[PDB]
Amino acid sequence: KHLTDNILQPKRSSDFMAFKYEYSTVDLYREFSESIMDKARSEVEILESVNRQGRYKPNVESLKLHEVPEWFEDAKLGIFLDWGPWSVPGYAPLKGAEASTGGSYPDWYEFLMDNLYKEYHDEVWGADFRRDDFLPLLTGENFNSEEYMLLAVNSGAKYFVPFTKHHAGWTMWESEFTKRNAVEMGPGRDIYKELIEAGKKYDMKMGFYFSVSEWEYPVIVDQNLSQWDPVKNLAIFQDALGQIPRATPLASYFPALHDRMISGKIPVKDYFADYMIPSFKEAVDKYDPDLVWYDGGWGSPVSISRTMETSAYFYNQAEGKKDVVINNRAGSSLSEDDLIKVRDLMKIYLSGQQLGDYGTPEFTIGDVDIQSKWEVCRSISPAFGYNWQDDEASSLSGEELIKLFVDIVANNGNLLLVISPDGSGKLPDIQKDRLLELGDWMKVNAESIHNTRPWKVQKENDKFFTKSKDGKSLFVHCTNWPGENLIINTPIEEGIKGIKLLGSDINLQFTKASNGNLEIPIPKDFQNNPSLISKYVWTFKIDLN
Amino acid sequence: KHLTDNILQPKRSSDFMAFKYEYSTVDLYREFSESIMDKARSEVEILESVNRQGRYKPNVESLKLHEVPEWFEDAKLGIFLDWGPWSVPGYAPLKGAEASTGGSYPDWYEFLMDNLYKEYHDEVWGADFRRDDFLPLLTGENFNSEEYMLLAVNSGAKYFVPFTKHHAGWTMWESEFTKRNAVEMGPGRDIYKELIEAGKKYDMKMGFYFSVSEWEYPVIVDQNLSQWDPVKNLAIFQDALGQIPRATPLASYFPALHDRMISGKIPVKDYFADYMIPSFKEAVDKYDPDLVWYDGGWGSPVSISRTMETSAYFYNQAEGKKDVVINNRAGSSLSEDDLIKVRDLMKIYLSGQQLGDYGTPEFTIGDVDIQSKWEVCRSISPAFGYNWQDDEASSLSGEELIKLFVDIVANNGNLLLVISPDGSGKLPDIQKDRLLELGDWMKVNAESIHNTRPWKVQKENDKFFTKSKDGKSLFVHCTNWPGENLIINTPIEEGIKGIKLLGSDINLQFTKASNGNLEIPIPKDFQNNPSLISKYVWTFKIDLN
Ligand code: NA
Ligand code: NA
Repeated sequence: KHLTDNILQPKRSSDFMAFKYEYSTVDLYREFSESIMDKARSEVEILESVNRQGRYKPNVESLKLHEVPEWFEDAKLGIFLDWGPWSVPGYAPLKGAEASTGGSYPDWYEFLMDNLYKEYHDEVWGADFRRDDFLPLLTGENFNSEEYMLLAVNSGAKYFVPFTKHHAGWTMWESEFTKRNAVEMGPGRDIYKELIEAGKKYDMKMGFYFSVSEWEYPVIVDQNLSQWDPVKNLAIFQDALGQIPRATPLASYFPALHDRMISGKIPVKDYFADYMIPSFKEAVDKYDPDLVWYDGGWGSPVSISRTMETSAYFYNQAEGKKDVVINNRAGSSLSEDDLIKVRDLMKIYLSGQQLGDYGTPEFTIGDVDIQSKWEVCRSISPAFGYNWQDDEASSLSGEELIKLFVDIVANNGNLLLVISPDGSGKLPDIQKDRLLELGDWMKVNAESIHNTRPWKVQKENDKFFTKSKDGKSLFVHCTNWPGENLIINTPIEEGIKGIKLLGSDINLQFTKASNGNLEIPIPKDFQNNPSLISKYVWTFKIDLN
Repeated sequence: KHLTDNILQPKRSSDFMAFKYEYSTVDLYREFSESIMDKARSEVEILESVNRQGRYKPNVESLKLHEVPEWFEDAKLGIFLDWGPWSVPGYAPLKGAEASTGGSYPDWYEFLMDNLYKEYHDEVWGADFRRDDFLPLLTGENFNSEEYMLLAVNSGAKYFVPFTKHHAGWTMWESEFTKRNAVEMGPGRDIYKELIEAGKKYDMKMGFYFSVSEWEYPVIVDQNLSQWDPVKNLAIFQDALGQIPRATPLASYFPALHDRMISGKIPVKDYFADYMIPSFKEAVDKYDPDLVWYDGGWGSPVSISRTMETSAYFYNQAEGKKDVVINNRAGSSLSEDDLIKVRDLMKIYLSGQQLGDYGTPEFTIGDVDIQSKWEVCRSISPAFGYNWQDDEASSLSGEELIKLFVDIVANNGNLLLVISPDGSGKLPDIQKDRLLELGDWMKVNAESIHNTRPWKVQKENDKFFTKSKDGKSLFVHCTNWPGENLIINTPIEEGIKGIKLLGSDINLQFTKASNGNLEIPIPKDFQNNPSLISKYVWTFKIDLN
């Protein structure tokens, strides 16, 4: 049904024993809650003071004055490291479980194991195997931060975004605000510190991926919620993050249900003020990222989540130090009344999406505005997170990946390419292969990608265009080998100085027909094996007067 | 912590395999939903026509005019048969899991196994053992309907109320509106029909216990609820019945989560109109009960649940045939506005409790109005439903039960005594012992209980009074043996014709002291061993002029 005898399929160990962390949720309440809330209050005061004195205030109009940095316009390619406890089971259906994005989500396994993936989980892992039993299996024994960074450098990428904290709240950094962190649970290392250090050594821009909301969080309450509640003054905070209907804002807390879903999380009174804001601040202050990649901002509107304050802080602390950027996932600017009207009834929803420097279409590019900056995120397959089933049949070829990349870049996009390791931190050879092919292609063709801008036309048949910033170099990316002759129909107004195929030093002949078309004879010597010069896509650089 | 080697503790069998009912929820949608909704629509039309033409209308003012029948005033003792799939595990904590009533609830195990009782369940039954895996174990191999009816008769009871349908929706009767019924699942018999036939044979008034709401019900919907929903047009209806915060009114339906919680339930569009009303009507029409014992009426207000229509129907179909009664659990008459104000903020809640013929204090009697009719429900322990742990330390003695019963009856109450069999249908010996003592007491003393009314004084020291309905007999229930003389301080205005101790034919002489006290010498031959005549409580019958 779901359990195979395939060695590649991660499955329950014969030596499985329940993971009961040193501190229960109640232990954390008794021993750490007051300490953390005290620390949080002092950190939030500091952040609020920075914003009071700073250029950027926590409001849409102030934050809108921030500009996309040159480096982000220029980067074109980033690497998105989708690694966390979900990497251990490494499962989504190959087909039929797609979200509205068109992607599938192995990286939602921690949540979906109780519902959509429950049949699989029960057969492969066991009904008695809880979410947190994946944490000790996230060993990282094969995870080498510097090698991942070198892989990204070699691929042609210009930024690297680790999944620093996803929806179940495990932090890749050693945080003072949670024990659900990479040092205490899983690999026993500050993975983010290692990646940040590697990024500095290889001169790579570094992101900070941060889920605003979490699926469940233990909170301190005055009144209990039902006559059945076993533990006074604790409940479980839930917002819209899970998407499926749930109890909101509070569910009754039951240790035998909840503890092994929330190991390490310290109860607080106010999820946002006492935990989310100070942990954001901590990571920014300690690691100094170039980019914030919010996610999970649909949990609560920003009036509640207070992400305009984290955004203002990020920009203010960067002033005079570095150029930084934020995606568009902080959350909604809608009022309670407009959120009600959306539920009762997309037009109104989009009117409330007003925060961030760039758009983030996911998997499906769709109807992007090419006049503004955007970034599409996806892996080589539909899967966000490792899928042990992913293979040649399910994944883009190197060829397809390169052609998609070119299309993205011509249309003003960046590609944020997801790579998804297994529980040990090993990258599947198929993903490594596609990175190698992209990198090998970029070694020849990168000047037509990095630091370019859209042209007046993006596409002509099988050809995609980019231009240099100054407009004096036009790049024609042919996704089919043009053979004996390259003909360009789109009018070129300026005089032409010369033409070359990237990967060859030889200057090409060229003439303008009277109808305006460009004719470019291709040397016979290239026709035998054009892939020797460049594989899959052949890029011609046209120098203008 | 919870799994013992005690043979009395019900636990997972070594031969366990998942119960996957021959009809899945989706099968029932495809194969039965249309037929059930066809029948439902016709039955609702018929019910509405009966109410249009009948004396009682489905509104508070009309229903209030219905009076408690003489038989219910007279009955004093009923048997409440708390038997269902929960009887198999037979568990609640002996202490510390009490509800607001003061009772504990083994009969909530099907719901609480996922939260409050989850540690026990996981250890004793297994996380892979689902709610519906209890249904095949409800064998009824030791359940004999005639014997249960005779147990009620011999105990002195005058009505018998089986748990015909509790909160998870298993019906004791063979229903065309659900396959979660006693013929298709569990004992393979129409249990209710057997009890109804026995009740007719032994001239016992019969109840119909009916949970208005159910914890979960599969419903047919136009739009799905999330991008993760695997099955088009099905969802799970939930209201306030579960008490703990939940998704309401709809949860996303996931077969691997829900199917083994809702085996047998046929999806409908409108839980109330397409299932609740017609199933109520079916049982009333087929079995002709004398009493409706609503429960679980806190799920939805009556504006939504439509229980004023089922109440009017019950009265109307009985009118001119038999005198019938309804408890006070149909639900709330509050408006949406008042329900909101209750949630934001007991006074308002009680103002909306306006339907029914009598009050139903549960376990805790509290400050009852003795001028109106009331009925307390409880077992001999705090436990509603079988608790394998219940023992002499946890349970009222026969002595304590009889004294409590006398107190109830002197104060205008009925006792609806809960008896709780195990999964096979066997009654625990401790419960049998208490029934033996109560029945032996009633064989001597029942004339002082049945057909009586409160007197002008209810209690004088250790003495409780009742009077015959005709006013010609006063019964003095002494909870301590009076010894050589029975002295009654309360004035008796009427002349006295004769006095006897029930259980003895001896006519007792008496004098009035000058202070007015009645002085009744007690024969020497009673003094050594008065318990031979009657145990625990001695009742003197005073015949008046
Ligand atoms: Na801006
Ligand atoms: Na009435």
